[PDB]
Amino acid sequence: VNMRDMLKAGVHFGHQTRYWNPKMGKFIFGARNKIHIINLEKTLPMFNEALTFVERLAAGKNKILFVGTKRSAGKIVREEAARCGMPYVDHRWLGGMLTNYKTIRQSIKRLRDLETQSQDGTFDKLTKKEALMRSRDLEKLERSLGGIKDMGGLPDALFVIDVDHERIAITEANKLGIPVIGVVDTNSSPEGVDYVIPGNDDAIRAVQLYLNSMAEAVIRGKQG
RNA sequence: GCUGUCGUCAGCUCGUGUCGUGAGAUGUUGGGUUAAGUCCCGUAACGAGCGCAACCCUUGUCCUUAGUUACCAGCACCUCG
Ligand SMILES: [Mg+2]
Ligand SMILES: [Mg+2]
Ligand SMILES: [Mg+2]
Ligand SMILES: [Mg+2]
Ligand SMILES: [Mg+2]
Ligand SMILES: [Mg+2]
Ligand SMILES: [Mg+2]
Repeated sequence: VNMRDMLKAGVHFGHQTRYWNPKMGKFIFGARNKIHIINLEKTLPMFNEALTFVERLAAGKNKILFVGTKRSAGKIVREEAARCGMPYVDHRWLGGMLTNYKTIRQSIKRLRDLETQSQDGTFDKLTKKEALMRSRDLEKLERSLGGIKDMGGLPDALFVIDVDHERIAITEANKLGIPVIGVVDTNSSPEGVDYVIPGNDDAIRAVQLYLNSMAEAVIRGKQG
């Protein structure tokens, strides 16, 4: 907010100068010490416009999926999905999570039934030779599928933190014609992102800044 | 219909999705591990099916039920079986 909060945490940084997508050239303020620098004066209006978009979309009882699976990122994405609701993914994105959603509905149902019978009084009362490995199966399933337990329909908008890390996901969205909100860095390509946010990745302070901005926007939009 | 053979070898496929103009590919590739496509970890693939394993018969130890035509530890007789 107000050109200073992001000025300190991590935003004005880029993946060196050897690696850089030329299509991002319009968002480069300059290069210092063989590191690309992003022009904040251009990304503030885009960030505010995206916040307005998300706030207005959250008024209308509709879902925005959060995608942030990466080092030290999927965690805070999880706790930001905590409160304000909304779906999320924090571990590996399974190919076909959108274009092949009918098949993954079955795994959703299997997880829901297994978790129902797991905490129904601990129905896993049989011998531990099978109980521990069934619990391991539950753990592995909830690890990569826990976020979209709810949200039975297709999400309306997708929010991704890193863009080239999540390219598969973006492609699926671009096939179903749903908007994409992304934090595009220097190396990534802004192609396939409807609301490009030229920010920074890998910076915990920066990424939590985006997550809290999004959380407050969606909370205000849903409040009415 | 029934049978041999590869071969009791660990393999052979399908649905949806994705890649290629197409035949096709992916799943089923990779690091380990196993008798085993057995299992774990990663992974544009997510699942399922037939195989593998388990369920079956027998043998190896123990308990309850029962002691005839089977048995004889203890008692009595014994022509000494
Ligand atoms: Mg095959
Ligand atoms: Mg097939
Ligand atoms: Mg197929
Ligand atoms: Mg095609
Ligand atoms: Mg093949
Ligand atoms: Mg292998
Ligand atoms: Mg098997």
